[PDB]
Amino acid sequence: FCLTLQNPLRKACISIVEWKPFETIILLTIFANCVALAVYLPMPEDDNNSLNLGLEKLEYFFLTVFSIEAAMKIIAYGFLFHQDAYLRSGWNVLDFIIVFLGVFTAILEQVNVVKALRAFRVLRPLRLVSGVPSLQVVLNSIFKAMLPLFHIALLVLFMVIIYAIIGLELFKGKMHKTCYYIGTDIVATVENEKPSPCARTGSGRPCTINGSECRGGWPGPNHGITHFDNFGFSMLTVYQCITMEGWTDVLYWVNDAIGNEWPWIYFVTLILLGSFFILNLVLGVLSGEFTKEREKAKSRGTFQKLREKQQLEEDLRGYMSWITQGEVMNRVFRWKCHDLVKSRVFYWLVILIVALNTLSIASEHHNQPLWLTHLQDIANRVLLSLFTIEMLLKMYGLGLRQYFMSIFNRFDCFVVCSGILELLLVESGAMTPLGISVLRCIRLLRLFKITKYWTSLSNLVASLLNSIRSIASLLLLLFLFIIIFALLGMQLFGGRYDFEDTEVRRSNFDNFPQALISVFQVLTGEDWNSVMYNGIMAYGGPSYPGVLVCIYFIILFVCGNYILLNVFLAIAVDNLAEAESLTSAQKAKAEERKRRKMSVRVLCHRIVNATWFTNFILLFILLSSAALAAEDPIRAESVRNQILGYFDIAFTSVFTVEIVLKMTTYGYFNILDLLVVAVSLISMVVKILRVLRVLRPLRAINRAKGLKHVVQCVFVAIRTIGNIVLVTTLLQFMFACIGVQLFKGKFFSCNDLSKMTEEECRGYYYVYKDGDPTQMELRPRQWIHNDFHFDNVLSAMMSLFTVSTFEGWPQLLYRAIDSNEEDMGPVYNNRVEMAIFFIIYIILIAFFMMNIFVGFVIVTFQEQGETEYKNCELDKNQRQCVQYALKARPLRCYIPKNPYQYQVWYVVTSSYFEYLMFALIMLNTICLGMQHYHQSEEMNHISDILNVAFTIIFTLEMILKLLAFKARGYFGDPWNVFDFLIVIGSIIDVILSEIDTFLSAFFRLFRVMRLIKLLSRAEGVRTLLWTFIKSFQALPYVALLIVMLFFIYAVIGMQMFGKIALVDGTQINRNNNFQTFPQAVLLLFRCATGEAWQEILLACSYGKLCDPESDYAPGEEYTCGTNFAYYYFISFYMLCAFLIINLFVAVIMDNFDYLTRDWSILGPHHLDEFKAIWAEYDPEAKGRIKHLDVVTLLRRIQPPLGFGKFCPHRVACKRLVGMNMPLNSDGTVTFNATLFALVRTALKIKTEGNFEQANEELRAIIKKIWKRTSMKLL
Amino acid sequence: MSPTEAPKVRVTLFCILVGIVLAMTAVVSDHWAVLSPHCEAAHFGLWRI
Amino acid sequence: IEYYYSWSFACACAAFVLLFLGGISLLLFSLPRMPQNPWESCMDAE
Ligand SMILES: CCCCCCCCCCCCCCCCCC(=O)OC[C@H](COP(=O)([O-])OCC[N+](C)(C)C)OC(=O)CCCCCCCCCCCCCCCCC
Ligand SMILES: COc1ccc(CCN(C)CCC[C@@](C#N)(c2ccc(OC)c(OC)c2)C(C)C)cc1OC
Ligand SMILES: [Ca+2]
Ligand SMILES: [Ca+2]
Repeated sequence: FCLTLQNPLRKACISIVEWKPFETIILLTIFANCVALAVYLPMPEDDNNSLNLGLEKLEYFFLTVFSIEAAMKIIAYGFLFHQDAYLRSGWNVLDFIIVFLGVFTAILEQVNVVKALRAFRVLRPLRLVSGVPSLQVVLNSIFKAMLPLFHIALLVLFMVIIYAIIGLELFKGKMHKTCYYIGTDIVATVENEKPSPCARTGSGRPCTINGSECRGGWPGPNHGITHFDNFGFSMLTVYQCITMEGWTDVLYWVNDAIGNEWPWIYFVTLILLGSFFILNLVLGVLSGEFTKEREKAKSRGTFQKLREKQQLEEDLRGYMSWITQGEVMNRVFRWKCHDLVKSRVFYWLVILIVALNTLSIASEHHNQPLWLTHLQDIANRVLLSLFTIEMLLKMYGLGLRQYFMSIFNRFDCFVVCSGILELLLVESGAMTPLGISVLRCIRLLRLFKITKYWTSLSNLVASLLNSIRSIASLLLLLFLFIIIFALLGMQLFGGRYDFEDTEVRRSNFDNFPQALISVFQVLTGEDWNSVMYNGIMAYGGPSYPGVLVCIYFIILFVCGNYILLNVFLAIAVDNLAEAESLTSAQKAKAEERKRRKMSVRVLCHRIVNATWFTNFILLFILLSSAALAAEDPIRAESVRNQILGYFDIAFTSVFTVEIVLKMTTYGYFNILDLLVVAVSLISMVVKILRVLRVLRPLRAINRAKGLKHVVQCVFVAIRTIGNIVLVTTLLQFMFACIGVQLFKGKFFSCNDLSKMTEEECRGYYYVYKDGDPTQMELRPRQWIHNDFHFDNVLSAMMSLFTVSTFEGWPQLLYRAIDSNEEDMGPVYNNRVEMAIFFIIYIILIAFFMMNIFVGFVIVTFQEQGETEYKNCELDKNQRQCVQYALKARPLRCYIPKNPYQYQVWYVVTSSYFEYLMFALIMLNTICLGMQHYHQSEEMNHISDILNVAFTIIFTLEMILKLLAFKARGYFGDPWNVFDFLIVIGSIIDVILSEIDTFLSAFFRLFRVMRLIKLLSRAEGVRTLLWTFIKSFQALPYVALLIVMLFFIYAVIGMQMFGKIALVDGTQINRNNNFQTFPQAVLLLFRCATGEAWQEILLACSYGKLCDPESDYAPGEEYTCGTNFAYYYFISFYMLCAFLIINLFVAVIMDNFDYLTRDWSILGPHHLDEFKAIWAEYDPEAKGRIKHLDVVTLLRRIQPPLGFGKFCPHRVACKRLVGMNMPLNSDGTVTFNATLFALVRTALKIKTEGNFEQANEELRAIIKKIWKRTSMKLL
Repeated sequence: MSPTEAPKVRVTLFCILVGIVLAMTAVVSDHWAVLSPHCEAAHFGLWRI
Repeated sequence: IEYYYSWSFACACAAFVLLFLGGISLLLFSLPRMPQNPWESCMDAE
């Protein structure tokens, strides 16, 4: 604090000034400035309201207040450098930066009279972090968890780059042609269709619009924003796809231009690989990091803080129950109501009248009968006074005071008072057409009365309130992040979405509330790319600086989502930990109490039994499941559909033969083998049966034992979610009711938003193409209903599920914000406070969703390690280091003989080589991401000069490597084979490009694959990669469940919706359909990824236009659709989500050894480098080496495994003889047992005489030795 | 003997013995196209038309 | 003037799919294999 050598205290009582409220005055000052940056209104083209002026005037005050304190802290502390001490703190640097920047902009502005320097004010809120010394700590734990993500960052960065370049070449400049009306410069497109590439002759799609021709001076698919013309745009589009928002759009445009036969590979691989795989890796590393951190807490002291105070509370309520009965314990009927209150009669008849008020609320729908309205009010009346009397009889029957005591009782007071308060209210005459409603729903609150009898709910609630209490400081930071970005938005995009079109952009940054909503939207990732496009167009378009705004959105999404990760991960980890910790604690509390009151027939079995029979049958399921998928949906009169029908009658004779032979030997899974066989012979309502004919791939779950056991595990995961799901389904229902009370009959509108009534929307109206008062067409007027509404409780609910999948929730949000009056069209921006409802729901759901997901994880853990125990003398770190020491092995370095070959071997193995090659591959990379569309002809030939010259260089390195490994050790390293592959292909590429011009866009992809070599040096990336790529192989059955999922669904899907016509502007078209098997599977992947599935669902409903090929009575073209699409889609979504979370958990767990390793103490990462130094003493393994090289082995070792940064003369000389080792002949001590006592020393270190006791333990808890420990015992 | 005398590597290597000759069936037979004007019916290939 | 292939496109499209996929599978059937444990290594002693 004190300088200890400053100037005197002539004024340096400034350190006296700064006591209690100056820390708060300044805090509220930094808060009011926040409230000021937000009331500002961004106006376009330089306009300005008189209030913004007032705000600028107040800005000077704010400035002078932040600028004097930045001098009154360089007074205290000390001289230039003692003020530096002030600057010693990182935070002050930011404070100084702020204020300084400020006055800077101010003075500049003044002199001029810059519009950018004003964007730096949105930094002041940050200052709100230096204050709250709590927010500081959270910001700290956020940066430490992010430290171990470095290896994943590299990976993701290189993935995008690789794909970006492949994208480049593959489709660079292929999206510049679109359909045009002949002669004009106008784009021809249907209604709800987006302009897309086209092609004149080729695999692409042709023009279909009348009087339309294929031109080619088109800027691109998204206003010239989404394409692969250069490395920048290529990169942007790739990232956009990786986020999974609008990826299919890009996939369809590339088809429409190149043909759909191949571009699918690229995209699916990306989404799959990049997206999902990367997600898994990130979720895993973070999970690991969190576990170690929690471990740091629980082993230090934090277990007894939550156990005592949960026990000292439950002992408090027991102490206060011994008081409150001792204080309580005039006529006879007041004791007969004491007998009844706690009985079991009254418990079963509070649930009777609560179930009459739940049914009424649910009953409330739009346009309900008159007897229904009457009946509902009637019941509420027959209930308000019934609620009056029990309360009346309760408070007067057992005492007026201890009625006050009940938590539940307090609410029973609130019901009838506000229950009868609305009786005269709605009668007064005020209210209005929106309050009389919000009042009505409240009746819903009565269900909470039942909670009193619901013991589970009471507790689980406290459990949920604890997790939301810990992450409190993280949550504040999230809001602080949101507000700041909302402000930055208001600054870069406020008042700029002023394009001269008639297209409405509801998601902008015109004011604070709207900007908040838009930020939240970009945060959920729903339609974020569309939001970005507007921002880009607000700066001219996709040009140099104009595009650089996209960096704002990237940052937003990425970072905000990282904070979300922390929140969710922290909640789960703390929550899961508490559940394991206190549920087990209440279990050790449990049965310790219950112990206290206690104290010819044989050869057909041979064939059936025989193994070959199975491999002869499981490739008749492989043929019969290809016959279900090869069927043609639209044309039943095809020769294909006939000649596949004979393949029907082939196999379902053979499975019959399997059936009858099975009931020759033997007398639940075999009632499924009976059913499949009968269905075909019957099928040769027929229609219903056919769907039930795809069940065949479900009869292969018994033949394989692997499949049988995993459907059992999945079915066991849906049994440990009871209290949480119950709370969650209660939430969904409640919100559905609130929605019906808020938006009932308000989701109706007219074609032209001029008519507000159904009476009004009659006749015809004009539409204007591209808002041209001169180009209009006539259209009929129609009163339309939104597909997802809140008319009844079954509707509002479907709506909420879709709003919960984040798919199309902004649309619903805006329709709601526009809601007017019942039976009246929308009023632009009518009530913006509905956004509140929408945001709260999303949040609450997110929370509860996470808990349910975590609980399922805990059950799985119990299925695995949680259920298991291992209390032997050796702990976790011993099993993963001693069992490795038993099962180790030597290597193969291949140091060859002779100077000529040996010297060559040396140059190539030298570091000058590693680095050089690396540098060259980096240059080749830079030269690849340099190609663009519309370069020069001198650029055109030096790209073939260079790609033949790089080939040369690389084919010249391989030569050296080969000469230095006699070809035996060259092709021995798995990376050298990859090198060889690349080289050869690269050369062929050149020769091709040559025999082309002397007289295949697959060979130019061999240049790019070189980058993978980089993965040959990166040892953290390579290692992490292997780790996971090794788990996805230990769990190949869960993946099989997913595959089987898509198969069954695709087949059922085709059958059910394979005839709908492929019309443009709809969701069922040439890119999305169930016409062929491959296409159906693509559609489902699109759905699993969540790409506008709800719109597909609606596209697959009843009244759909039939394919011309499909047959139908002349006058039944519109009968094709099925309302079964609701069960099909919702069910697929849920099951899919379930299986996916089950695959991530699996992998992560099976990898928790490396994840939660706390790389500090030990791992096999030391045990690897031992052998890589031992490889310099073994050419090939042989077991043992000389003893002269043993002391030179210990000099090479890291000191947590071997010996220190000291000199080896005292510790390393004495210990190597004194600690045990096997003594064979002079230069023979083995690999297999030197590594033992070298790691038996570092931990699990023992006294003498019990050298058999380490070998005693290495046979029981360890796997069978295999006879190798007989030198590892001695 | 473990990567060269396993059956799973010889089922595959005998499968290549099928594709070594079917790609030789194609590279001599010129029958993978039909010109059909309607006679001028021509059958294309690599070497002979 | 039309097109139809009968005898030697679907021959070579059965020798493409044979050689392209009997090559990648021979590759994964010929390498040492993933270790599956920390001690195991790709390309090692024996
Ligand atoms: C290890 C962990 C495991 C994790 C498990 C997670 C995996 C989840 C699975 C999702 C993957 C999604 C795959 C989507 C498939 C995309 C196919 C596609 O869109 O093609 C469109 C088109 C289909 O043509 P088309 O029928 O649209 O043609 C119509 C022409 N126009 C459009 C002009 C009218 O491309 C093709 O023709 C390629 C054929 C598809 C073959 C690819 C295999 C697909 C999957 C198996 C079905 C194939 C049957 C057997 C094939 C025999 C071998 C060749
Ligand atoms: C159809 O099934 C699925 C489809 C897609 C995905 C990918 C996304 N996963 C749901 C993980 C998203 C969940 C999560 C992440 N990451 C996330 C939560 C909320 C988010 O926004 C508020 C968010 O999306 C940006 C991501 C949390 C729970 C960690 C998973 C699926 O199974 C869960
Ligand atoms: Ca989304
Ligand atoms: Ca979407």
